[PDB]
This record gives sequence, C-alpha cells and structure tokens, in this order.
Amino acid sequence: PSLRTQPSLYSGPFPFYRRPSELGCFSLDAQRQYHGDARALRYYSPPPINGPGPDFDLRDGYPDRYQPRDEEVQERLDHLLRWVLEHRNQLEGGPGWLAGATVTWRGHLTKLLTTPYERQEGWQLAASRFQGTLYLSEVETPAARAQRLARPPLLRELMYMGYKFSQYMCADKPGGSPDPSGEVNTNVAYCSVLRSRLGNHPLLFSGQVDCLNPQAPCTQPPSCYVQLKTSKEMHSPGQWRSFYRHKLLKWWAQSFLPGVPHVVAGFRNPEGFVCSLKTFPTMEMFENVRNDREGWNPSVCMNFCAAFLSFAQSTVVQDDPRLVHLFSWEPGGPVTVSVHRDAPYAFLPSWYVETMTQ
Ligand SMILES: CC(C)(COP(=O)(O)OP(=O)(O)OC[C@H]1O[C@@H](n2cnc3c(N)ncnc32)[C@H](O)[C@@H]1OP(=O)(O)O)[C@@H](O)C(=O)NCCC(=O)NCCS
Repeated sequence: PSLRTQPSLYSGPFPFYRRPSELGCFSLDAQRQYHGDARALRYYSPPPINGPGPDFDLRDGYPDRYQPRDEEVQERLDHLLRWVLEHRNQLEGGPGWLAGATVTWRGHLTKLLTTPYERQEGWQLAASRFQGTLYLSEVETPAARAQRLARPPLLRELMYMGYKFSQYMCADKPGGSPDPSGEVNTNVAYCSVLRSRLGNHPLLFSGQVDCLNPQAPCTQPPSCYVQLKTSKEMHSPGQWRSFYRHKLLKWWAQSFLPGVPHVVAGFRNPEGFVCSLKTFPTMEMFENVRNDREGWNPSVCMNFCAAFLSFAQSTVVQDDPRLVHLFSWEPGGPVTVSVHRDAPYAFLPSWYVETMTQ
C-alpha cells in the first residue's frame, strides 16, 4: 500500500481550496518562548520612494551579530499544539470541526505540494490520529540530518543573509523605519494560524509570516501579509527560466497555502548585496510557466496533496496518540508507510493528550 507521485497522475482540474481564514497567531521570542500574541510581527517597510535604490549588505553582522537557533531541539508540532489547546473551545466550524481536520505546519503541506516535481530532497511525515483529528509532523530523514551536520560554511552564511534581508525590509511599527543595527536571532518568529480545506479535507495549520504590509490592497490577514525572499541576481533568459521552473514553484506553494498574496524578492549580487527588488504576486507565479514544457502546474501540486491526505486518512485507522504511521518518500519512488509506537516517533506530548482527554 503506497502512493505514486508522478505528475501525470494528478494533471486534472484544480481542486477545491478554501480561501484561508486566520484563526489566530502566536509569537516565539529571542529565547524561543511562546507568547499567544503578535509581538513578533513586523511591518513591511521598503526603501523610500525618493531615496537611492537598495544596496542591502546581507553579510553585515555575520557571524558576530548572529544568534542561531539550536537545531538539535526537536519542536515538532509543540507550539501549534499549544495554540490549539488554548483555543480548542473557540474554534469556528461548529461542534466536531477539529475532529474532522488535519493539523500540521504550513511547511509540511508545502513539501507535499512540491513532491510531484521534487528531484533532490525526500521527506518523512509522522501521522497520528487522536480524537478523530489527523496530526502530521515532519521527521528529519537520516540523510537530511547528515547534510545538516555537514552544512558548508557558504550555506550557513546564506541562511543568515535570508534572515538579514528581513531586517533591512521591515520595521517594528507600521510606517516606521528598519533598524539593521541589531542582532539576527532566528529564534524569533511570528506565526499565523489558518483554517482552510483542500478537497474534502479540512485543514488547521500554522506558518511563519515575515511581515504585515500596511499598504496592502486588503488590510485583513492573511491578505495583508508579505513573504520575503532572496535569490541570486539573474542576467540571462535561461537563468530566469530556471528560476521560474524550480524556485518559483516552492515560493508559490509556500505562500499559496496560507493565502499570502505577495512575495518580495531581493536579488543579491555575488558580493552579498541586494541591488534590486521585485514583487511576485502569488496568484501570478504560475503564469511564468503556464506554457512551458518543463514547467510546474499548481493543479498537479494540489491534486497530489489531496491524494496524500486521502491516503493518510484511510491508512491511519486507529485512534491512538502513541501510534505513528510514518510516510516516507524519496525522489523516483512512491510514498511508503511504516508503523511505529511510542518513542522516538510518537510526537503528541502528554501535556496535550492529557488536557484534550479530560
Ligand atoms: C516555526 C516553524 C516551524 C514554522 O514552520 P513553517 O512556517 O511551516 O516553516 P517553513 O518551512 O515554511 O519556513 C518558513 C520560514 O521559517 C524559517 N525557518 C524555517 N526553517 C528554519 C531553520 N532550520 N532555521 C531557521 N529558520 C528557519 C525561515 O525564516 C523560513 O522562511 P523561508 O522559507 O523563507 O526560508 C519554522 O519557522 C521552523 O522553525 N521550522 C524549523 C523546523 C525544523 O528545523 N525541523 C527539523 C527538521 S524536520
């Protein structure tokens, strides 16, 4: 019992995807402490209209003003589960809504979306059903762990430059000014919690959001949010083509799911400076590959994701927070399933299970 991932199997009409609604939010602070409020939310603040063009030094402060998170801490769903626990009696959708939902991180859904096109990076998703609700929690594969531990210095600095770009583009207050003189602390995060539905699969998920744009067309979340990215400056049509085919797919999937309608890219030169900014509206990203023989197709992404959710729901029959069905996938193969109990794979903590049980 496995699930094939070839795009041709999923090339039908675009499935139903509910306009996402923000149910709430939470923040993680510089010490990675949870707070049930928007204190981590920053505000889109691009270069002044009359000033010079961007020249953001993304290397500035690396590494002496860099406070990296501890990647050996496995948080799994814990922060989202705290939000759910604290809001379980205030969820919309009527009685039993949560029991019919699938609960996960936005990025887990992103990896499902891009699976039909992914050629390098496999994944593992642990699944447990508990009080009807299906929970999906990513497991770091042994190969991803090894590449994390052997991360080249170049790639470590590139992760910093991404975070640093937000420091140049966002302010602590609406209409305020950025202040890049501080530290880059990757514990800090603002997370939007969303309701959606894909096909007949209700979803509750959360995703980190870079900033709110007081100038957005719509002021209500998630339509007012902006996702920030960096990418190498491109100079040839072939370079742009490769960017549309590979990078844009991931940018699209990540922001389509939570309803974030704009991705703003800082293009960086080889010396590490952002010299150019470009806005990519999420619902226009596919236009760049719509007539491309080697392009991606959002219908394939969403139809595979729906097929996986159906596959996971029908595979995880037993309601048991200590039981895990592990869905494993590597490029060139189907999604396969193995069954595990308790540690290490079981991921729903007793502080969640016990409260929900009572
Ligand atoms: C809080 C969190 C869980 C929210 O999840 P999410 O929104 O679903 O995560 P996404 O994968 O979509 O990533 C969104 C952002 O989180 C941040 N982030 C994600 N993984 C990160 C890491 N390993 N280190 C630092 N920051 C990270 C980045 O700012 C990223 O933005 P980008 O896509 O522009 O790079 C996520 O930010 C996070 O911390 N993920 C780390 C998970 C992890 O390390 N798992 C272990 C391997 S399985």
